[PDB]
Amino acid sequence: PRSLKKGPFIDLHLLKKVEKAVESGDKKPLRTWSRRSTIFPNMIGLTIAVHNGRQHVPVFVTDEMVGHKLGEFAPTRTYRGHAADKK
Amino acid sequence: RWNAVLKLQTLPRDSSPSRQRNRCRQTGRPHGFLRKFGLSRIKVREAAMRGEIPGLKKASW
Amino acid sequence: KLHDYYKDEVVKKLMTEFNYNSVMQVPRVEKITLNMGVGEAIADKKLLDNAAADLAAISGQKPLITKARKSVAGFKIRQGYPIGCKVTLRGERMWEFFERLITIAVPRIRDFRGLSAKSFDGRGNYSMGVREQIIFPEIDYDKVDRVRGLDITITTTAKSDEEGRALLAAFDFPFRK
Amino acid sequence: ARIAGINIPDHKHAVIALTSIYGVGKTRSKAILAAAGIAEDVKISELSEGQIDTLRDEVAKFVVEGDLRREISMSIKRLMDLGCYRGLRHRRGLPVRGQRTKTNARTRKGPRKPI
RNA sequence: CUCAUAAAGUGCGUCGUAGUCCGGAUUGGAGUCUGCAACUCGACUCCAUGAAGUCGGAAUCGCUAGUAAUCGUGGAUCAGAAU
Repeated sequence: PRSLKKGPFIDLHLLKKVEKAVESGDKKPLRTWSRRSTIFPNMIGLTIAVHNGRQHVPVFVTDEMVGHKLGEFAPTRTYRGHAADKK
Repeated sequence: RWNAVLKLQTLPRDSSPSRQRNRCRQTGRPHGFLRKFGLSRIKVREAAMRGEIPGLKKASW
Repeated sequence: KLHDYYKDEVVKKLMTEFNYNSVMQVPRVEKITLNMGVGEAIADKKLLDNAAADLAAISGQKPLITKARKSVAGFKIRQGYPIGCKVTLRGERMWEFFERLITIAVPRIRDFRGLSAKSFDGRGNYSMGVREQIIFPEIDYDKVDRVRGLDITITTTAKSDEEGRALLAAFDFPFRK
Repeated sequence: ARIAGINIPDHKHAVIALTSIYGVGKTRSKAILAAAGIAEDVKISELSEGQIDTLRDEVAKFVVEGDLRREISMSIKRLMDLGCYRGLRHRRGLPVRGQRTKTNARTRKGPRKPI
């Protein structure tokens, strides 16, 4: 089972500006380094780029995604899928 | 954050000087600040209990 | 009527463009087994009455009650209990009930879909799925208590998934992808 | 009478009777009877053939039965095939611990159970 | 000035004995609120689901009058788990 208590973690360097863009809708894709942060409402609809360690991948946050960390949608390793890699 | 705290910039954008807001000095929270101390409701309490705030004391019943 | 053209006309056509073989094997006669929906559980001593009293209106003759072979196994089964009740026979009858079944009354239910999922996978015995409320041109609208919903099967000796269902969509519609 | 997919509400009011449907409830029970113009204090055995007809066609346009249950199964299958703990929670056939559950865990499980 | 509507009560109408318009567990979906921030650790609202339970094996506990029993309400602690 996961863990939270009552201190959900949201890096302030990826929670304050994300609120800025909320001035009038949303803003084009952003880029954050700390994937430790957790996804929440406000971040919905926006496109945040997580750092896999090599580059920043565009992760379109959705209501269904709310709760999970940004790192969960940013795979570290890279497996080709040696085959027809269909579906 | 570092980008939102553009308040530090004395000269406001196209908006008149009225654009300048507040922002907490410790946490940097614009929600609920206390002009007198310039600190937010969350920092004023933490700073209060620590006793770092002079003259300030917890009200009793 | 519209049942003869199938098997003399529309059996060679469906064996020329995508087959290249002989004239038989695709598709014969042989009886078609019509099963019943498990009567057990539902209720107690009865329902066997509202049975064979509905399966005697759509076709001829009555169902026969038959027990199993007296041989106890690793299951709760006593000696002398009626289980099964199956009766299937043919000759030339199983031909008309593939006309008045899929032409009228459908479309004419109340909320029919149209798109069906891949029933079978590696055989012939297709499958099905119907609901309890059905509107038939051979059943009264107000006088029948307790609606009955029975499946529909078809026995075939095919070898490949394709080269099949290409004869089903030759009369029994619909079937979208 | 029969309305949607397999449902036989008998000897009850038009409202409570329809409440036995997986899809519609009290809120939907009132609105439907008001749109079709049917008395809510009338038993299902007192409803005419014309009233039930207008009741079936309208209540027809809705979501219910298997097709919906498969959507649920698929929803649980998608996060199950992925590396999501929630999906593993649905199985709960996974390790509850901190030692290995794969092997050497009979001290808590007991005699080996069939696969 | 507000929290307030007191509840049971009264008048009228509705429901039939079946696990039921009994009983609400559990679970799915959506949302509100407090809080910097509630995925193991919230409360609450709506929809859907709706289990066990049809009154209980050996012992044992509370009371003599507006009290028992029963019903609802406000308060202290306090941003918020008091049945």
